[PDB]
Amino acid sequence: TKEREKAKSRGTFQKLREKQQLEEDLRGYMSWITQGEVM
Amino acid sequence: QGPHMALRKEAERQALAQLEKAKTKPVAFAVRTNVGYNPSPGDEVPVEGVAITFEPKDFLHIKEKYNNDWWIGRLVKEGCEVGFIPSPVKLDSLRLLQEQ
Amino acid sequence: VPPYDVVPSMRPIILVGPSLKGYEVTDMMQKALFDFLKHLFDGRISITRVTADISLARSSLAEVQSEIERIFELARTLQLVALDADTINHPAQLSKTSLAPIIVYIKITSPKVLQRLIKSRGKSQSKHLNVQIAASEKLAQCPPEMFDIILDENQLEDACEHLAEYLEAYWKATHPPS
Repeated sequence: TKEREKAKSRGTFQKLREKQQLEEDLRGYMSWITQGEVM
Repeated sequence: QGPHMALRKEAERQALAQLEKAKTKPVAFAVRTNVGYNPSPGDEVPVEGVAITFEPKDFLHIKEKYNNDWWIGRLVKEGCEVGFIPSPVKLDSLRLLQEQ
Repeated sequence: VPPYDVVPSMRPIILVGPSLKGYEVTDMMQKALFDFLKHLFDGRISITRVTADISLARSSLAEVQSEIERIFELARTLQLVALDADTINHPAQLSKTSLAPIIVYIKITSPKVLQRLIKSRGKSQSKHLNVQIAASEKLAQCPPEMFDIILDENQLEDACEHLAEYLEAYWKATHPPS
């Protein structure tokens, strides 16, 4: 019942899943950079 | 009659002739259209129902010139086949006739 | 208003974005795509550098015209044609030519991601951050219909597959069964 009182931060997971989407692209595009250099 | 339907049914045979023969020919050139076209009966297509249809900004591959009014080619699109394309003078003539 | 404009028998592929050409992020990301196509379409493709400023249809009029004629000739036998065109950063740049390109937008959805990518190249590239960020924002404001293909996939292999699927379908559209 203590933890039901912190479930109201639903707008903060909306910021979180954007950031892990930003970490998803940034590693991926950098491999896009990486496998163009050694070719 | 079948006085007349000797020539104007031998013309249709001679047109379908060239059309099958252009199927194997190379592309002479391509055009991007600035106008649309869909054949009406009064357009007098060398083989009825064998005119191609297109919208503005479509691409056409032209194989050969059938006569002054019609080219032979295809819409650049999967499934689309060879047919008759109205020449610029034929397009102009259809508009002018329509106005008259 | 003539009803028909003569264009190449195969529309030349041109890459724009994710920012300005002549900087590392864009040049290297596009380079990986050119190298993929070279093998993916081997035997059916030519990929050629265009240094002359073909948006002018600087480079003289004759130099531009001869590059334009060369691109038409490359497409005459219905092989895929891909241009590495240094000066072309925006689709509106070729709109007044009769090249009729297939315009491929290599799109980075997040400006923050593009900024981080530029910074990853070192301060020599990060010096030019703003001009690259401004250019990417301009592409992002274009209506999507200005582009023939939009590659917004974050993995090279997914972007390549999307572009290859599009060009394979274009191959079919230009090569009807006998």
